[PDB]
Amino acid sequence: CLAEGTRIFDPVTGTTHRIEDVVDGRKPIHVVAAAKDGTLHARPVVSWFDQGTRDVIGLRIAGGAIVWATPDHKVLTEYGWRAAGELRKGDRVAVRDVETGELRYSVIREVLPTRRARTFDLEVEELHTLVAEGVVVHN
Repeated sequence: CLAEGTRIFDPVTGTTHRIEDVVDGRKPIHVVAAAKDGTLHARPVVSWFDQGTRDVIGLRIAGGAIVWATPDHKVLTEYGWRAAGELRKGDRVAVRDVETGELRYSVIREVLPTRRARTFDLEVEELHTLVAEGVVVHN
């Protein structure tokens, strides 16, 4: 699950939403989703899930971005999809270049201790993934 405060870029509108607003308001935004061959695409959100309060760890990436998610949440890394909790400083995760919109990989600079927060998940059509805080993760 993804933590409240998690920013999601909508490639169609160019707008960035906080995941809790998307869920509580059932907003049919589009996200940047990742396909199997390292290609990114725009995909609509068709379902919204409020996961309640849970512990979320933080992954601080090169550039400053920090994605907060439950330790079981899947993240795309240089070595494939792995649960956030298995990640450590030095590991590289998939990110979307703020400018080029291209897929690249960035180093995890620090792993932060857990903190309490409402958590969520979305259903992204077909590709079931999205870019959160610039990082590619499971929906």
